[PDB]
Amino acid sequence: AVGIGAVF
Amino acid sequence: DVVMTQSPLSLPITPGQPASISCRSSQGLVHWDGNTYLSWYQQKPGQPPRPLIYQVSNRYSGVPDRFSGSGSGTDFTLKISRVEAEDVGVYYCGQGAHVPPTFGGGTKVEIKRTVAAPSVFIFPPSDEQLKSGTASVVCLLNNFYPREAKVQWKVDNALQSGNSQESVTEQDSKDSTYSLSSTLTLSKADYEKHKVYACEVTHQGLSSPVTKSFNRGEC
Amino acid sequence: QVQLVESGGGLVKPGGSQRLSCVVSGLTLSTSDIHWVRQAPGKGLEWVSVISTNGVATYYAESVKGRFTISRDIAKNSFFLQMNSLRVEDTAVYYCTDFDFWGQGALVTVSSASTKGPSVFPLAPSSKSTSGGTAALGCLVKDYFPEPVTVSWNSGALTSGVHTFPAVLQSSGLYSLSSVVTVPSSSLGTQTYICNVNHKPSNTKVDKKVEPKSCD
Repeated sequence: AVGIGAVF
Repeated sequence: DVVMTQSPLSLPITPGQPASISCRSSQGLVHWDGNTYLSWYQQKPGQPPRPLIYQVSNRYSGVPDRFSGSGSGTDFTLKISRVEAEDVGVYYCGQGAHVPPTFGGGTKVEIKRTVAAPSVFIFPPSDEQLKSGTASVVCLLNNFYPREAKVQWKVDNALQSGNSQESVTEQDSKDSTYSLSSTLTLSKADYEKHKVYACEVTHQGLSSPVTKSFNRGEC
Repeated sequence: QVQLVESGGGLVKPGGSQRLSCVVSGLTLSTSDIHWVRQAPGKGLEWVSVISTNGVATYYAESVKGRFTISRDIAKNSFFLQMNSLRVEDTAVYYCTDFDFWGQGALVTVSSASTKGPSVFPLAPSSKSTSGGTAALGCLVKDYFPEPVTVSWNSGALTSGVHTFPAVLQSSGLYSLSSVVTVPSSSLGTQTYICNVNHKPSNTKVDKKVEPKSCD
């Protein structure tokens, strides 16, 4: 997604 | 959690005029991947949020160029260079850099237009409902502006209290008007006890109140 | 195109369970985490949960930890929110989203009240519902629970001039709403007007012909 960063 | 503070809460605006919405975060919004994840959304009644802006200043595809995003650090702004009537709705900022993702509280964009008096209509209870055992009288105020309107129910010319309920539509996306439904609820016995049923409407667009009425059992 | 199709919403007792599903088509699931975000009636947006592209990392809002579980079946491109021990404050429209794209939403209502289907009554155009060369007509959808009902006119062919009002909660604890339309009064008698009412929670579908009346 471009609106939110990846979660870890 | 990142607190997102949006300002103003309400933004009435005439089409053709500019609008500016502020969003302030309690922390920086730079993700490990290097991007700044601040988004803006538009939401119309009964619809999911429509993403307008991602990463501070980038428009999602098809979003008109009258929408623009700017800012940095903890301070961000959505601007509508010239508002259109179709822009009515609630706007949200949101951050996507830190878990949990959080959103501002919303800004309600309301469209200003010329005064428009309601058209008033009244509906007796249907025969089917009367067979059912209750009576609902419906008064409709159609396509008016501004939103403030007063409806009074009169039964045999006696003012009613506590036996009616109102509902107002959201502002129309094309003509920026409101409509209002008022229902007076009586037992069928009480309904048959009386003759004249009247809905009296006051509104800025009416130089004098407008009453619509009918006689039960009559034409 | 991208579509996130949700299902599983409805009425639940406090302490009960619901399972929401989200079927994703057109979105590259290897590069977008899938989230659930909810919105209580009249309120703002609150993030609920996330599952990572790698299918292992999950996170939850504090208010639902221990009660909600997010999962997926990647082979069917499907994502799920299992909602246990539900509370009245969990009542909301729930969206599956990757933040770029949003599902249509699924309303979950948590209440001690019971399902009740509506009665549908005509609001017939008459002299007292005429103004100039235009007439108003409609349908009254009375005494139902829970939300929502949908109303269309002429199977969706009639949209111009339609106003479907927000439901009001009556003192009985049941909802009631009206849907109206204004039309040229010269069309009454040749144009047929039918309101199509659906209350899915109670399996109620009604198509009511609204006929003009010279006298009521």
